[PDB]
Amino acid sequence: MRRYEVNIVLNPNLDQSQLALEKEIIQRALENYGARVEKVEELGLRRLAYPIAKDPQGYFLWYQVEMPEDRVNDLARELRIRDNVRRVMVVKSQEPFLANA
Amino acid sequence: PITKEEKQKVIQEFARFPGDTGSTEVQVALLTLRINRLSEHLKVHKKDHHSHRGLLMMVGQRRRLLRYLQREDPERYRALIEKLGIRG
Amino acid sequence: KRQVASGRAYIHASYNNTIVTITDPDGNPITWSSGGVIGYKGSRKGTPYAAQLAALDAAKKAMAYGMQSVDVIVRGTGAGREQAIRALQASGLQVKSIVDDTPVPHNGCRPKKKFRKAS
Amino acid sequence: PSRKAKVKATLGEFDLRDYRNVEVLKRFLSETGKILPRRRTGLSAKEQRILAKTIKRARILGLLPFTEKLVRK
RNA sequence: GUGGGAGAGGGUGGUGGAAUUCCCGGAGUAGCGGUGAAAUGCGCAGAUACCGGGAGGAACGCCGAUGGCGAAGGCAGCCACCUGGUCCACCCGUGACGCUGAGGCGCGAAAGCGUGGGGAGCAAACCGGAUUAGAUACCCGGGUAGUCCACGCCCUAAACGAUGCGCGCUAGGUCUCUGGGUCUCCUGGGGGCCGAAGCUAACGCGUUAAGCGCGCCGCCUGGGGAGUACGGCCGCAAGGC
Ligand SMILES: [K+]
Ligand SMILES: [K+]
Ligand SMILES: [K+]
Ligand SMILES: [K+]
Ligand SMILES: [K+]
Ligand SMILES: [Mg+2]
Ligand SMILES: [Mg+2]
Ligand SMILES: [Mg+2]
Ligand SMILES: [Mg+2]
Ligand SMILES: [Mg+2]
Ligand SMILES: [Mg+2]
Ligand SMILES: [Mg+2]
Ligand SMILES: [Mg+2]
Ligand SMILES: [Mg+2]
Ligand SMILES: [Mg+2]
Ligand SMILES: [Mg+2]
Ligand SMILES: [Mg+2]
Ligand SMILES: [Mg+2]
Ligand SMILES: [Mg+2]
Ligand SMILES: [Mg+2]
Ligand SMILES: [Mg+2]
Ligand SMILES: [Mg+2]
Ligand SMILES: [Mg+2]
Ligand SMILES: [Mg+2]
Ligand SMILES: [Mg+2]
Ligand SMILES: [Mg+2]
Ligand SMILES: [Mg+2]
Ligand SMILES: [Mg+2]
Ligand SMILES: [Mg+2]
Ligand SMILES: [Mg+2]
Ligand SMILES: [Mg+2]
Ligand SMILES: [Mg+2]
Ligand SMILES: [Mg+2]
Ligand SMILES: [Mg+2]
Ligand SMILES: [Mg+2]
Ligand SMILES: [Mg+2]
Ligand SMILES: [Mg+2]
Ligand SMILES: [Mg+2]
Ligand SMILES: [Mg+2]
Ligand SMILES: [Mg+2]
Ligand SMILES: [Mg+2]
Ligand SMILES: [Mg+2]
Ligand SMILES: [Mg+2]
Ligand SMILES: [Mg+2]
Ligand SMILES: [Mg+2]
Ligand SMILES: [Mg+2]
Ligand SMILES: [Mg+2]
Ligand SMILES: [Mg+2]
Ligand SMILES: [Mg+2]
Repeated sequence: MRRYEVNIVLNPNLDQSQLALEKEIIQRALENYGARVEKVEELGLRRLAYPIAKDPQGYFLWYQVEMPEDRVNDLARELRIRDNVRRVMVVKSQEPFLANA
Repeated sequence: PITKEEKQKVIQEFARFPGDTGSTEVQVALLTLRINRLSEHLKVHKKDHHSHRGLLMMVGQRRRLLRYLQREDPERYRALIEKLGIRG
Repeated sequence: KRQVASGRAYIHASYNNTIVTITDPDGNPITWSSGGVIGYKGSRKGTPYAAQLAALDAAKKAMAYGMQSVDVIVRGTGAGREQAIRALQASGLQVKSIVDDTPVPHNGCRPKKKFRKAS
Repeated sequence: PSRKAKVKATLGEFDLRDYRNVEVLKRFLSETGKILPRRRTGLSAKEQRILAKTIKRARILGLLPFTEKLVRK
């Protein structure tokens, strides 16, 4: 049971119904792997620095979670199956390192 | 890994007395726990040699501590071997 | 016969030859030139003067399509790159910007023995 | 000698391990998408070593570029 | 033991972009390429240069360093999991449990061997072009094994700090990595430079000793013959000890 952070970049061209279905599948897969959610930050569509999937923008999602480590990798694969989901990055949570303090 | 609760479990299990954290029995028990964990790690990932060296070092240390216990008090030596199930 | 009136200019400058390709803003070429298009045949193509001739010839070929303003793009470290730059800079064509887009790899492929002692 | 300005001194309080904050990490990239050296950032060894991995994370996420094109050459 | 720390330490899976090659399309014309100069080569079956899309393999630019990690070989995109080593603070526990180490056992860059796979770039052999008095070379155009992966062999090296391991003692200055602290600085571990005493044939070494000591292992006894012969052991072979 460690604390992780999930970054999900998906298609910015989705309407509200398809986006709701994508997020429903995300929540369902998180429940299926026992990932308690501590907080969420939905930043919406943003301008990428380079085109991803031939699209110059991307819709961002961020989830600070806590889950068993042994299936973390096994969870990430499940999130990459959806064609609308084009970027998935899971990172172990770390305390912030402040500079110029 | 090896969380602190399991470490305290084995320490309080093999403690000669409350407060003892460094007697020979405790050290050999901790080395045995780490050795079994590393052997289970090395059944898979059998191409990992840098950790196999650490396994060799831990085995040597446990053998030397058991030899010291054999020399000083063979009764606690037999008791430790019987409780842990070592030497085959 | 397209009457482009505005496009891009790619300059591929190498130690053996300098070659200019004048394209439209979408990248599709219109005309082009090089040291071999001019009478120069051998090593004289990797010359700054040959690069100037190639740039001016491509520019005059682009004048036939009635083009005025260009966007210059430089690729490759070769003799005569800046000379072709200065040739296109004052050639009747208006140079709007100069951009170096030399393709540098991230240590992907092993170079030839000529370019070894690196990666 | 890079006497123009130091990026750390030209900035305030910020998190070095935050890979999502773009408007701060953009200041640490050069005119190209390259990571600035120590002489430009004015950071220390540990700070630079953390900044490298965080910038790479932001690059993989698509927030920071891998490389850019030089202008006005 | 407790609490913390840094790291390209190792193994497994996944994943990212730049570039090379190839394919598809668009656009487009007479050469590209290459060299001291050239020619082979490729190009009217439309190349080179340009734009877009796709496939595949291999290596990870900036960060990056005089840096870090490992016992050595060696380790460099990113993420996750498994895992080794190590350092510091507290002075908590055991109570000499220590050092070295003939054999044994394991690891061991590259090249090479076996089976299967993969094969973009590079490239022994080889096919050519040049150069040359000749050119079985350097230079140029191609190109197979190989480089890559899995499993199993092979045990070599300028395997180098040409300096075995451990401990104690013996001026400092400066740079740096990484902890701790009363954080001008002090203290501890690691990487550099200059240097006290001292050592050395000299060069140079000098708290990271090649100084002063102690313990243990390895090895040397003129050069060629020769790391050859014989014998043995190991190896599928090449061959190694
Ligand atoms: K010809
Ligand atoms: K080094
Ligand atoms: K083959
Ligand atoms: K030797
Ligand atoms: K400090
Ligand atoms: Mg997908
Ligand atoms: Mg030429
Ligand atoms: Mg690592
Ligand atoms: Mg075509
Ligand atoms: Mg060719
Ligand atoms: Mg060819
Ligand atoms: Mg022909
Ligand atoms: Mg024809
Ligand atoms: Mg091509
Ligand atoms: Mg393309
Ligand atoms: Mg293929
Ligand atoms: Mg570098
Ligand atoms: Mg070290
Ligand atoms: Mg080395
Ligand atoms: Mg005490
Ligand atoms: Mg006592
Ligand atoms: Mg030893
Ligand atoms: Mg031995
Ligand atoms: Mg080997
Ligand atoms: Mg090999
Ligand atoms: Mg093979
Ligand atoms: Mg094969
Ligand atoms: Mg080749
Ligand atoms: Mg060749
Ligand atoms: Mg030849
Ligand atoms: Mg001669
Ligand atoms: Mg002749
Ligand atoms: Mg073969
Ligand atoms: Mg050396
Ligand atoms: Mg040595
Ligand atoms: Mg030494
Ligand atoms: Mg020191
Ligand atoms: Mg000195
Ligand atoms: Mg003296
Ligand atoms: Mg002297
Ligand atoms: Mg010493
Ligand atoms: Mg003799
Ligand atoms: Mg000899
Ligand atoms: Mg002899
Ligand atoms: Mg030999
Ligand atoms: Mg024999
Ligand atoms: Mg035999
Ligand atoms: Mg032979
Ligand atoms: Mg021999």
